[PDB]
Amino acid sequence: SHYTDNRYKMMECIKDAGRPFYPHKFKISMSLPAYALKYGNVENGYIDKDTTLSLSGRVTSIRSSSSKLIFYDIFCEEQKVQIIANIMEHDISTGEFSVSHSEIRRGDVVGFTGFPGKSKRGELSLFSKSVVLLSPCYHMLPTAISGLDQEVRYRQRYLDLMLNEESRKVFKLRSRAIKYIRNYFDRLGFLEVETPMLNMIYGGAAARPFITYHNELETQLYMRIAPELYLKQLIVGGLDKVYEIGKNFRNEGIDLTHNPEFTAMEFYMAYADYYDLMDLTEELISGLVLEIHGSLKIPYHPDGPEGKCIEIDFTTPWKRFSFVEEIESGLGEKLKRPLDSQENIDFMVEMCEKHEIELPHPRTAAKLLDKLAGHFVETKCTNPSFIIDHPQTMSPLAKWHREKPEMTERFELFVLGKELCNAYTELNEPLQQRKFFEQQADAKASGDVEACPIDETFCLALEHGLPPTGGWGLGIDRLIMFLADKNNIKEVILFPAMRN
Amino acid sequence: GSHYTDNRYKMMECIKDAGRPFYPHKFKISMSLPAYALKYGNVENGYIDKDTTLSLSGRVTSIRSSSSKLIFYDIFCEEQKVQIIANIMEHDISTGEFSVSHSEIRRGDVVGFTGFPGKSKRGELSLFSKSVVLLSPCYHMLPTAISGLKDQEVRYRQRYLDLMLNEESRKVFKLRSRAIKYIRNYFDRLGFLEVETPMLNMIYGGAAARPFITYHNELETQLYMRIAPELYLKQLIVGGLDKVYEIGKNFRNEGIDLTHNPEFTAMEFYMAYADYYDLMDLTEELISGLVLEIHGSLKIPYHPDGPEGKCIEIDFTTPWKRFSFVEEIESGLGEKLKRPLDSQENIDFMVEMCEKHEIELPHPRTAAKLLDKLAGHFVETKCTNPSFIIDHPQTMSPLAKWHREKPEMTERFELFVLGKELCNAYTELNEPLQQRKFFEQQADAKASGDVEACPIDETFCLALEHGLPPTGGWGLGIDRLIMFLADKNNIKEVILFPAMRN
Ligand SMILES: C[C@H]1CCC[C@H](C[C@H]2Cc3cc(O)cc(O)c3C(=O)O2)O1
Ligand SMILES: C[C@H]1CCC[C@H](C[C@H]2Cc3cc(O)cc(O)c3C(=O)O2)O1
Ligand SMILES: N[C@@H](CCCC[NH3+])C(=O)O
Ligand SMILES: N[C@@H](CCCC[NH3+])C(=O)O
Repeated sequence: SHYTDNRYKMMECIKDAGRPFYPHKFKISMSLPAYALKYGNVENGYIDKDTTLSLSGRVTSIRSSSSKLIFYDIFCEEQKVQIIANIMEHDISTGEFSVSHSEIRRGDVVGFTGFPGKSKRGELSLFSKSVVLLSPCYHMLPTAISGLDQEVRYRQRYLDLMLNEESRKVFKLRSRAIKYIRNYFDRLGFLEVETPMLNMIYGGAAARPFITYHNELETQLYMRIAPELYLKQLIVGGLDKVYEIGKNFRNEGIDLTHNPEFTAMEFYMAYADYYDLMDLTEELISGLVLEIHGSLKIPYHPDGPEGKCIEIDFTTPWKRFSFVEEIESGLGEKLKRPLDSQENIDFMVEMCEKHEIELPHPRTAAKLLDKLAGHFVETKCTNPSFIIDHPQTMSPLAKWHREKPEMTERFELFVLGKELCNAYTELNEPLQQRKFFEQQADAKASGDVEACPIDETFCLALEHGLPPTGGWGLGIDRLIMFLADKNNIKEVILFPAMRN
Repeated sequence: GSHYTDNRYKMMECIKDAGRPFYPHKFKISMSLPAYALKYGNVENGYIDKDTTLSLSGRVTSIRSSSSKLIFYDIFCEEQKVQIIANIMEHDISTGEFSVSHSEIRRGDVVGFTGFPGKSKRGELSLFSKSVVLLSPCYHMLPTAISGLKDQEVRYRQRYLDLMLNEESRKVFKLRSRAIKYIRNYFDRLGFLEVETPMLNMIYGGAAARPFITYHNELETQLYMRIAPELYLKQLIVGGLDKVYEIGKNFRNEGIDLTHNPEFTAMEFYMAYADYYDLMDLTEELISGLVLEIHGSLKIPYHPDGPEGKCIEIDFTTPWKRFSFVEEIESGLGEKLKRPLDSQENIDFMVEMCEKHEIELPHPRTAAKLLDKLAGHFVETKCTNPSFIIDHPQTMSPLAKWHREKPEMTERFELFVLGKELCNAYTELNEPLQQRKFFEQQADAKASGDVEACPIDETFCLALEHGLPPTGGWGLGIDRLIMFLADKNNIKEVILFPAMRN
């Protein structure tokens, strides 16, 4: 607009007039919090002309009460400080009073020097002697996010962070929560590792990958969909307890709970099974909730702050729902065995139509089972609840159930119908594992884009002996959503993927 | 030529069909092997507590026998070895015949044992076992050490073998964890906030590197993997977060060698109201303190040619030498560069200089790439101890603020150690007019064939138009820092799964 062109013209006039133009360094006397923590309990009207302090922040308010007085609010590091600029106090060596202040606009980052104290009304203030424009804002900013549509908050995240305290709070909470989680596992003697995000062969999750290419090696590559296959090789290597926190990359759908890159944690624990992992998940998550909120019952608004509120209860232990048993309890009928037979496939198709459940493609036993548990089970998980004992056909890297035929020692954690955790007793028998890979390879051949190719390097690693192991993954972003009561993953990711 | 793996598959089939233990789901250990040694490592020779039954587990590193009645194992777990003494008179027959139980065990198997704690008469910390369980067999005949491998490339391609046999490799990755924690703590204590910015970018930028290209099908849009987080991190300072850092992977689609892996771990931080003078001071305090933490002093060994070859000492005592970019080139040439540095007269001059001193000519022959080539020849070669090369020309520093005293230069530094780049930092450019102009010049170089030059990023220019406060920013190559702390001359030693050819 004209505001931007005029600002560029102003800065040109300032550069040519020998006046301060983007100064390289401004030495602040102290932070704005610190200034408030030192002078916040002074008597009203107190000043100290024996002390000169330099302060800086972004201008949020300019009010010229008269020709001799200008009131500024600056803001920085979560603290507001008022500046009172009296013409009688102005340092004429920096320019005439009207000139110096004529160059300051709301939104500018600026520095003031002056004397500390509080005003007569009692508001913490600096009684400024000069003003330095450090970095002008070339755009007319709104007062609050109300003056922006609200997808600007996602596409220009600096504007959300500059005007909206609620958003700064979410990302501070995100860091506090990841700190808590690392500590939890560091205390247990885990070793944090990093495994490749560029893979020759992708695997470890049910997802379509991103495809790329390395020009000097002349080979196609994939971004990792999960670190699982590498992490387990470190247990073969004897590291005993490892974890990784980083990005996965999945090339599929974007919605309220899906962003193409998302932060995941995986850990592998030699000699655990999935029963140890349940106890561990409850201890980790209830403790973090308690740490963050001060109690285990926390509000959650699925439709935003003026919509209905749900109170999620994280009190332990959590409800277990057996995968197949609860589907058959919803159906009033038993699935057909073997679970992956054509008869069962047909029966599940028929039940999905009967219960108005969108059919998947292909109509693999695994995808159909997913649809039925999406309908009959994932809908009962308002409080954190474990969905346990997933069928083998949908769990190619999960070890078989020691007692239930066709099942595995797997669990998923759901909160308010949304997946948070996925874990199992790790499959460590190479023969079965190869066969489950081949069934995956054939499903990919039959239209399952989310099916992974065989990874011979992983089979060879299992042939060197994976000790009995429990492994586990957590979608960190979705965890932040519950901890910060957002219902859109875009709220808990700084620069989410936006359509252009 | 190796029936060992076939027979082991056959052995395990027999076991499965005979109803014998076959890959038990859960083996509950009484304690870890390190806890065991802590509890019992000081008992007398010949001590045995037959009132205490314990379950231990580890990988078998050794099987020896004196009779058909007495078998000696060594098991290893969590950095500790414990001897298992299996006497037939103690053998629990409900688990099977003694000879049958132990003929299923091979060196390399993950196995559990149950028995009585104590020490052999010769004084070895031992469990006197009553049973053995095969938890996870090893189908391959293992070497005793990484010396028994066919090639040492096996250590990178099958890193589980390296970790299994070689304490030295295990120590490297513990040192890597320890150093990263130290670094996080240093910045957490300064009030920094850790952030995560996108590794999928619609527009790559923030470094001189060639990107990987990809595609998101639902968005139907081409994407780049990030070469650096710098342009998103600076937006967060515009945002007012004041002090941010990010520790994560960068992806660069270029050459692989001793100091370059296509993905590597970098740290970037941005500090409102710092300049590069502040950043040099912080670099010195952070890096020297970390070095002291690991090594107990500031003078540490390095073997650029291996552990039996020559050993040099790297001196981290502060303050570190400063080399001025253009001056040090000119002292090594014996004459001055032409001004402006980016003029055709100076491009031509610099071509004459690379040919005279037999410096491999860059392509394309941009002023920046020519100047980089001279610096790498005349300046980086002097950086044995940690040293700052400072005040880089603007033509090679599109995101660095102009130098407050030296025309054509910027307020930038790179940290070199043993001639390898460890850090890159500058007073950040926050003036949108010039930033746009240097962006257009980068697109001009990218057009002449400079695969390192980045295209203009309009989202970032618009961010700077909202006011980036004076700021200092900084990047650290963490893999290369570990190379120096751990004394490795190959980046493959400090990355668990490095990129390997076919
Ligand atoms: C690592 C796993 C553990 C299971 C919960 C969670 C699932 C995961 C699925 C997923 C897929 C995808 O394409 C994009 C996403 O943001 C997510 C996510 O947040 O969560 O993460
Ligand atoms: C973030 C930066 C700051 C300067 C040091 C270091 C440079 C970086 C260059 C680089 C390029 C590349 O293609 C592969 C690599 O492993 C590296 C590396 O380790 O170091 O990291
Ligand atoms: N790879 C799994 C997480 C770990 C499952 C247990 N090994 C996922 O992406 O969902
Ligand atoms: N982006 C730089 C590091 C930060 C430079 C200061 N902004 C690099 O990758 O080398």
